[PDB]
Amino acid sequence: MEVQLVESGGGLVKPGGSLKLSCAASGFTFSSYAMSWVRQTPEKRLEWVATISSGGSYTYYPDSVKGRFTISRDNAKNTLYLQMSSLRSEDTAMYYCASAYDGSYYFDYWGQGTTVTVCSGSDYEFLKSWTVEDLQKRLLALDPMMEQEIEEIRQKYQSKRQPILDAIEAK
Amino acid sequence: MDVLMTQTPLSLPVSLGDQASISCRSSQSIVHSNGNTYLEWYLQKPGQSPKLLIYKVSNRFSGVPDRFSGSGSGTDFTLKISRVEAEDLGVYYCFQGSHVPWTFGGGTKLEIKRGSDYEFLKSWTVEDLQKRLLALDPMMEQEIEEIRQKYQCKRQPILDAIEAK
Repeated sequence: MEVQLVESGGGLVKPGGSLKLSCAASGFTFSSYAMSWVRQTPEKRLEWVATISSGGSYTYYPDSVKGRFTISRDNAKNTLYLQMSSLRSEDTAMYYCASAYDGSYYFDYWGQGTTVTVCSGSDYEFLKSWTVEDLQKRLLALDPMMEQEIEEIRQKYQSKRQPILDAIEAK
Repeated sequence: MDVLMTQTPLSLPVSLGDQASISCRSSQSIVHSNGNTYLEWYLQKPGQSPKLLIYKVSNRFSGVPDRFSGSGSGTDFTLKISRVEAEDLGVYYCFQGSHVPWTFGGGTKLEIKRGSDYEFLKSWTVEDLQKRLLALDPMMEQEIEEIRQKYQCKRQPILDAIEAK
């Protein structure tokens, strides 16, 4: 089997909230390698998040998450975990699980990533004074709001695709 | 004090077959306590996960073609591609793993110079044209999912206030 890393557990979280990520490893001897988490912010900046030794005795964190995030592993289930707590707006990112080759290089295989979205705490305070009809109205005007912007992305990429398709046809 | 990894240029417009060189400068020396320099280069295609290309400054990862060359010492490091192929287009990141916190550079995007026309495609092989077409879907799916997540930040506070009132 080829190496596979599958992250899960991402989703929507309120400021100060908590969330635990998992990474299911297959296709290699999980217990023989150090493992890490790396996140990519919406600006596409890559940030190392945490690393754990092959047997779990040694952990490493940058100060941005230390005391808030915990990396752990279960070598019998071939699973890596990231416990996130006291979450901040700056923690919104796609979170990647990656294996190491200890002593040689840091991130030699990466998973597909799982998205963690920390909402803004300002909304919760704002709509606390809103009526039920006014609340339910905005909720309804949101689904066509979304499906419109999703269609505009499809059209944009349909236009990007045509010149490539046309070039292939002109061969 | 953290080491900052600074990449130059931020955007590298090239044509297929061009030579390319990307700079990575560290704000401090990055020699690990064990004497090795853990300078790594990663390549990411938009909407996809990064992949290791070069480790310990100049060593090619398994499966990386001969046209990639990494070099440097002290604080100045360079990734060179002798002849750019269509599979090389993407964002290159450097990374230092010598001093905690381990840090990435800001990324350099190797992209085609297109202009306002699409005639540069005429000289591409059909294989390379297919590659370019297929690389568009991961970009699209990521943009759509960013809209999907953005409208979850909009609905959840509303549904919370409804369930609490």
